[PDB]
Amino acid sequence: MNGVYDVGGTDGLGPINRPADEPVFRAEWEKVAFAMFPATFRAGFMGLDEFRFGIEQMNPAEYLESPYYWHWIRTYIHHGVRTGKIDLEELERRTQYYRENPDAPLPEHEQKPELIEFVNQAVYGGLPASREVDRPPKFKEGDVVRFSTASPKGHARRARYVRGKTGTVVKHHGAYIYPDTAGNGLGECPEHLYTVRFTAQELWGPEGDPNSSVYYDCWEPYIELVDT
Amino acid sequence: TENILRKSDEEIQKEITARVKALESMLIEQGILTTSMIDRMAEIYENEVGPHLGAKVVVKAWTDPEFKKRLLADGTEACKELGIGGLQGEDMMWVENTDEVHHVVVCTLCSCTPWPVLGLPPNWFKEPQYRSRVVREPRQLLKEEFGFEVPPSKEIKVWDSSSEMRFVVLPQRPAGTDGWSEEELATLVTRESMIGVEPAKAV
Ligand SMILES: [Co+2]
Repeated sequence: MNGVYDVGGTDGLGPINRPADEPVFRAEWEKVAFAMFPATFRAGFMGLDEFRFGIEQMNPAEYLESPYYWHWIRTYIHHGVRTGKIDLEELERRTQYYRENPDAPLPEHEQKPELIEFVNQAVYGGLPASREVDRPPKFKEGDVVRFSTASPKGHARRARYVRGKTGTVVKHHGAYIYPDTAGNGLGECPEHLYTVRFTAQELWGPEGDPNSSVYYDCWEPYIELVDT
Repeated sequence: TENILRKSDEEIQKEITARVKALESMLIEQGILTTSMIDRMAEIYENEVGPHLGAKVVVKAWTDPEFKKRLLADGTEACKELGIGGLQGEDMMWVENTDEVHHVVVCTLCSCTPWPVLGLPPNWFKEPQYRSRVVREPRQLLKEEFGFEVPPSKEIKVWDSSSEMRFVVLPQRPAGTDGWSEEELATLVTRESMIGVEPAKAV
């Protein structure tokens, strides 16, 4: 989608805010927000691509100035409601409850060794998105390609700043989960992945740095051959 | 930036805290979230996974020409040689800074970073300001924000990680470090140097 979150090339966002040093977690709620990722993932709330699509659908004004982990909370709620795993009304009631009683306890619950097992496995083993497909790569290093001007209303990794732009294939990485299907609940439908180089002049015209290039990853459907 | 419509940070934090505790209570009752799970994820990234891991890779590459070749050939496999890898770092491609080229990494579409070698990213890396500007005016941004001046003649390659492939910068080894031990060299490697917004520490 043509969301505001697709900020590459946007002007006027202001100077960078960078403290000399900062903690990994600035508040206890952030630790919770962070841990809910593997939790909801394991529970089937969503996959990684869908997770991103939920954040992309946020109120732009809220997204631009809210704490990063709040974005995570919004996507959890988004998918909880989508999958019917979260009752919005109950959530609203509990939110008010904890507003008035911030130190009230959390629900009694039993600890689960399998959840710790999941965490360690995911952290150290990872969640590889690489996949094997039957079709060979359509493009190769050195090919000159043009990025699609399609504008899907659903999830996709098509930054507006590279659309319709011409670049050169730098490397073929093999096939991976395809965002355009995965992020929209349509499955992994793996596609070959390539890193493509675009000069700054191609991307920004005369205002671009005369000696700079941007490397952007493109799934096969995103690009079409110009020159082999 | 100022926004006359925005509540105070204190009020924002109070509201979020309540909303998160409420959501947490529900996930807990569903049996998919527990306090030990929360504490474990937090301890891993507060004390176990950090940029010190990336530094180990960098110093080995600086002192082992062959490892360096393997690193640039296949980042994920090379790092596994040191027991380094995992969540959000399943696919890594390292790019080397030279006298002719400087690399800088960004995730304009969100905030992706190779956690296994850099740990969770600082907030500025995930925010709109850096993400929007770095692909458009990398040279000025590096100078203005990080006091890092990259000569006009030196090419700046900006890597926008739009896929699961994670790009990591192998900074040039600072001069005056001949024969230094891996431990001594590591003191010069920073998270910033592996993102490309700063070179490794001088001297
Ligand atoms: Co991202």
